[PDB]
Amino acid sequence: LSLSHFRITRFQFARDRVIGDSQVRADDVNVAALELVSESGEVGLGFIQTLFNPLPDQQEIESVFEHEVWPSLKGNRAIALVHRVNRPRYSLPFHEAVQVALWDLAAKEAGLPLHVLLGSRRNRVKAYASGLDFHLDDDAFVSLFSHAASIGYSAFKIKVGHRDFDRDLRRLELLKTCVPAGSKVMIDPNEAWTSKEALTKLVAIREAGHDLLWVEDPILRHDHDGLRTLRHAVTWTQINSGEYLDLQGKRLLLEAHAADILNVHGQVTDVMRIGWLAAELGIPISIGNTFLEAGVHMAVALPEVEWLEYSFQNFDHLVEQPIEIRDGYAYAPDRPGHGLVLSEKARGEWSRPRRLARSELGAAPENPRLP
Amino acid sequence: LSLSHFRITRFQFARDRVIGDSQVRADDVNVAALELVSESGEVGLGFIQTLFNPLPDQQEIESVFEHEVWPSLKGNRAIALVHRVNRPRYSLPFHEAVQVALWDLAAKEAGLPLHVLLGSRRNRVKAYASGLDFHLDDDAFVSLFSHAASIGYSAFKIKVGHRDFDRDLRRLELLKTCVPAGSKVMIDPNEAWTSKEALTKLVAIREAGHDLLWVEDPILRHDHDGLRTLRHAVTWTQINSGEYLDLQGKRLLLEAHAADILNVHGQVTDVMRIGWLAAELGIPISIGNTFLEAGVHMAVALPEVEWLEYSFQNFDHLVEQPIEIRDGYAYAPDRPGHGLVLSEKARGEWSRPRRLARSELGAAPENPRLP
Amino acid sequence: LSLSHFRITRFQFARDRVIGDSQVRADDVNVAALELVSESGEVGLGFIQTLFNPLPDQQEIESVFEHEVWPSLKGNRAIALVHRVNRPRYSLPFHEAVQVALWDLAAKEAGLPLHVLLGSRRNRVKAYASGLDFHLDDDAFVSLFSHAASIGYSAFKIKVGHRDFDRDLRRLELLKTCVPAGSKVMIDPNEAWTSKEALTKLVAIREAGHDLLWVEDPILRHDHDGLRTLRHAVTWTQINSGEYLDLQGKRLLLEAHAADILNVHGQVTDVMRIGWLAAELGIPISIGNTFLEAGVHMAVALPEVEWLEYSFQNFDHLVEQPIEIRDGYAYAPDRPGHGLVLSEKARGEWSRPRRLARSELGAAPENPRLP
Amino acid sequence: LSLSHFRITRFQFARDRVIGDSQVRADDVNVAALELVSESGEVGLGFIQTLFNPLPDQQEIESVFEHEVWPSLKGNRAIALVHRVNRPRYSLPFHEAVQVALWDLAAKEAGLPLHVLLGSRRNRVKAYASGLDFHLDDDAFVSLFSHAASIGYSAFKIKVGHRDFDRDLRRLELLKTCVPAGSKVMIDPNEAWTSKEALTKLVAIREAGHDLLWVEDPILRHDHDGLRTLRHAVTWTQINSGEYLDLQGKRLLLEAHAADILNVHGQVTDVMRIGWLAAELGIPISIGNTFLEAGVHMAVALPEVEWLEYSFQNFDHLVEQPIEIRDGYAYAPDRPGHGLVLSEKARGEWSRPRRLARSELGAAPENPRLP
Repeated sequence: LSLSHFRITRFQFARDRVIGDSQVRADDVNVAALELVSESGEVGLGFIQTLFNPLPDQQEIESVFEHEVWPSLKGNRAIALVHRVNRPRYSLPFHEAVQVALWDLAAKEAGLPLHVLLGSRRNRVKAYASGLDFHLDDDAFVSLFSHAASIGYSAFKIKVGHRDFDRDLRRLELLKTCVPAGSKVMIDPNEAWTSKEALTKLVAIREAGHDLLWVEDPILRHDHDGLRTLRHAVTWTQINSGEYLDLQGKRLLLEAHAADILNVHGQVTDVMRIGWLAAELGIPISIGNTFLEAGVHMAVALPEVEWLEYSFQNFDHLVEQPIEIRDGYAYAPDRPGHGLVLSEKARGEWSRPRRLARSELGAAPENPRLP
Repeated sequence: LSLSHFRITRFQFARDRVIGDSQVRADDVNVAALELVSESGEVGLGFIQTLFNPLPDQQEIESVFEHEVWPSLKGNRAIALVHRVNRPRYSLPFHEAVQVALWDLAAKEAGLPLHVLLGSRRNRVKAYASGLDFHLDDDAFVSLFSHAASIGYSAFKIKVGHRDFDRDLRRLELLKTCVPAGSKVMIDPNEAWTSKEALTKLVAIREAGHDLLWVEDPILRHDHDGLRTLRHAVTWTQINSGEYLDLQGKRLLLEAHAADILNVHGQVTDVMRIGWLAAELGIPISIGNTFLEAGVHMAVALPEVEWLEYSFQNFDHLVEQPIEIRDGYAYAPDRPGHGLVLSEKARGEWSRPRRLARSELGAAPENPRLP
Repeated sequence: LSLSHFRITRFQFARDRVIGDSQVRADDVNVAALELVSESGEVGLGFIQTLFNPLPDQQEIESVFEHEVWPSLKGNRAIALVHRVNRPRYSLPFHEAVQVALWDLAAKEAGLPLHVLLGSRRNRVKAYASGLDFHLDDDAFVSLFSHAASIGYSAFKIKVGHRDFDRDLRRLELLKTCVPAGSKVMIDPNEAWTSKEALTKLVAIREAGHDLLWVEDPILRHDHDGLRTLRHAVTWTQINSGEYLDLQGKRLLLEAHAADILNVHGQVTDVMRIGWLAAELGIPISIGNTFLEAGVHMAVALPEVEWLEYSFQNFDHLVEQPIEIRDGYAYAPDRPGHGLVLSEKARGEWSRPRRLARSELGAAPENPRLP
Repeated sequence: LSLSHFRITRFQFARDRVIGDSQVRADDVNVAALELVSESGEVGLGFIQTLFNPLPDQQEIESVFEHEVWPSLKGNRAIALVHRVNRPRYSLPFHEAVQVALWDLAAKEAGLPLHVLLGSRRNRVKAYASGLDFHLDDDAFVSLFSHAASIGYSAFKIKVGHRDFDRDLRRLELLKTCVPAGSKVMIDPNEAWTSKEALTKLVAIREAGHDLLWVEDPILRHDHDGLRTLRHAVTWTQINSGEYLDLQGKRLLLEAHAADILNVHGQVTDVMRIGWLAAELGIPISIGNTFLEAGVHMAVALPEVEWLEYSFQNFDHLVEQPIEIRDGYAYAPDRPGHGLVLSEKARGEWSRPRRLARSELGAAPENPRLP
């Protein structure tokens, strides 16, 4: 049942809309599937995504993985490797993909859905609709958020942090015109604000009649004194923090008492470890965007998690069956592994081994998750 | 592959020697074997041990385990249960036994030795000879320690904390006459000292020419300021701390910066969680007594563990084959699970379903581990 | 006048209503009377209550008490034992019962009511009505709380912490419809909330027009940073804390500045010690449920205590004369001891030496304290 | 059994030697016996002592005690009064005398020796010989200390803090010539040093080959930072602290982590409260001078007390029988109360109802406790 081969499939495609935030803009997707094959024939899958730069050539990815990570994986059992404790003491972002593929494989080989292996007692979590909408025209924004309300979301996150605060207030007013009354709202400035500026903006927003569930990453993530000041003064909403931090960083953030809520992503093993610590500390956790909603399994398995981020990205064509989200709940499936299996049709039509210029990308894959 | 039945066998027998420390005295053993059976026929074994008071009857242990623990286990997969993160928020000491039986079962069902499943890259740890010797007479003290040195032990731990400090010193003098020069020495006052008394005695022990590898639990476990003062000023040896503490308590001990080394026992899931944490923090860990050296599996899997306690107890008769210790190294076996299996012979001879008075226990099981 | 014998009488009976909170549900009572007899013939009484599991057999209780606690009591005077200072350095919960029985005996033998021996200058304390009502149907809830108002309570505590915050708001609205205007109100989430969630819920409750005297145990009791944050931000009500903590824990809670009010129960000796410390620190104390309102004596004797919890439990049949509560005041009686003497009729009709299944309990004792 | 009358007898007499320390000088004694009488005929005795200034006339002491203390005592039971917790929020030093008389009475009325009532499990404590010797000439210094060593003392305390540090050293040299090798030595600078001066002198004392058991009040009592610096750096002896502090002040001293040992005197109720606290914290306690060794009862009842001061004062004539000290052990007697009863002979000979000038005091009561 030990690991024998690995497989890298490179993708590089146009998005159906511009995504981004106060700091960043993207109209393409750069992602490679990492498949880890054991000698029982079972395959684990995870995703190597780059956010600002495209991936190098399929071949460059394969050579770096072979040299840097493959020696520590070959001939070992997935379920052993995921338990390893290493002392603190990569050329490409492999850390997340490896953990997702290793646990997918470990679950399949134990003959279980990932969440059950993760100790879950439930199979679902609330999902909130997240627009990544900072660059969206006013028309595209209502269109996305009224689609989300159509199909049963009751919680909505928008991007703020405009140089002109009136643009943030306008986006919140626009949002109120397209969702049912008493929907839950989050804002994400993505570090656009300094601490007292965050706080006076939160006051103004409250005074304008907008009730927030949480504000996410409002300021420089290293500004612990400022985050504490927010935590202490903002008695009407939650300060959600931890973007851009690694495991060590999340842990340090916790020691500094700098978050009402800790946000995390899909590093399966890091997430279950930080999720143990947070449960002990009495800190809740939110799961942000994970590629193809793999993080559904940690979301349903940790007890301090009530929310999972969904962003309507045009990704589903890459897999046989995507994660079910129905009436604002995400469902961890009853299939083995994390339930995501790469689409063979997709690996044929969409594979791009060779790094392209952006103008060379062609039409976006269609996005049935949007109108 | 799910859990379907449990089995309790109570034991109660005399020791071959008086064991104890500055606080406590014992010449008998109260332990029950817990077997957790899965639908697959595989069994996980753990040990329910009481140290201060004897166990109730077999049927009492059973009924309590059935009423209060079994509902959360029944119908479930061992490998699923062990990953569960529960929120913080027993009538008998089932907590370590359940974790040991559950990981014994999970490893079996995965076809692995426990330590391999726990992520290990090696199969042995240094073992030190621990006498639990406070109430032992001088002749028996030298006998146990000469024996240990003759079979290849090179590190030795003695109990101290006598009202008359010359007793502590005579004992270290006594230890020196029976072990090779250059041997590692640890002392264990088991909280008999206050902080400055502890420090002055450590100074006197040094000046008398005894080099200590560590001093373990020198003072009241909750005296964090005293432990810090000891950490900062005792520059010639290590302050080993953490006894009597549960997982939340050990985490607080680390948060108080109150241990040079953290001692732990055999709660597999807890030890691997605090072991991940200690590793992030750079705190070494030692493993104390676990029933039949089950903890050898965590000891070899944790990078920051260098030592395991061995105490020459008369327990080996209870299982088919004990953990091997050869030349002061304890070996994690290449057998499925933790490698311990209950002896059906001993299950018949030594079962004691009814709680007995000390005087009814008859002869001590022979201890081939001592002369 | 020294202690000669002890007597254990086991009870196991159905309640008249379901009790509980956001964490726990109970429809039965598991309790044993502990009687400590001196050679003057005077008897001290206290209660061994288990909350989640039933008691073992009368005989199991007697054997454990004889082995574990009885050696430290036999041949000693109650008034000496209650003064003992032990250094930190049981199979059943005996700690509280022993302290209550020892002080009852010491008071009788000094020829005094317990509170006078405790140094009281008054004989009464305000009592608040506490529903333990989390599981109660809407009809049973108004019925209990309008009965409490009928007979002169002016302060009322309800259980909150529903997953759906609207259920907590509804319970507060229901409560307002059945008590006089300007009654005092407390809420008890029993750790259901995380810190910023507690605070936004407290804000919402205030904004809805509900004025609270205190919120009790709103979050994980170990979350000192969160409790401080509540203490600092919640300027309109008090944060009452200390449930699930022992003496050491209450003391540590105080050092952390983590309570506006410390809640305690009936460990007589621990309570007078923590009550000295709290008086020095300027922290007030509330007395929670004590079995049969024994804690009335510490409540009236400590100067920093203004409130005692009463929960309308069906317990009175067990004693000759229960503690008087008249027009929202609890009265410490002018009888010797704590004034509670076991009913001989009750010891005959209601004794249950042998642990029963829940279906075997028969009708609840009648509850004259409710309609 | 309630209090009905009080009695004051003033004494004023010369000392048989000059006593004192680096701050203060005395050759007389001002003390009044306070007797508290109950309706039962039993009497409690305590001593009103002034150290810096003489007492006013008998009738003045009486009138003040009557006006300002007696209203809170009259009509009450001693055993009730001693348990009172008062809220923090005298014209003469009545506080220790009242507590000593009250516990003397409570123990009598309960038919117990004080120490038994205070929870003791043993009846003796080590006593050390304390010279109060700063102003004593060399010949008298050796005389007092040889005498002490000849009757079985093995620990010795001397005053230091001379402007000329060679005086301190000569005195330790002098002490060494008259006591057996291996004797315990303590020094008492009584605040004459600053922190770093204290530390450098302790280094020099060590290097000169004098091993100290403790240094008591080396520096200004409010210099917490200096006391901490001394705690952390003086690894070869103990910093004994707490003189001149009241109960709130001693609690703050412990909260500042500013004492290796806490010295206390004879305020029974306060000493048992800080003794419970010190025990929770792991801080040892020593008992200093109490009038006629009354504090022997607390010294034997507290687990963390190992030493009591004895200072060879000419006081024994005032009571029928003094506390026994035999071979450096002070014994708590098996008599009711604290065991001290005022001598009716001395009450006649030595009564001095009118405050006298030093020159009118006549001959010193003979001191059989010195040669």
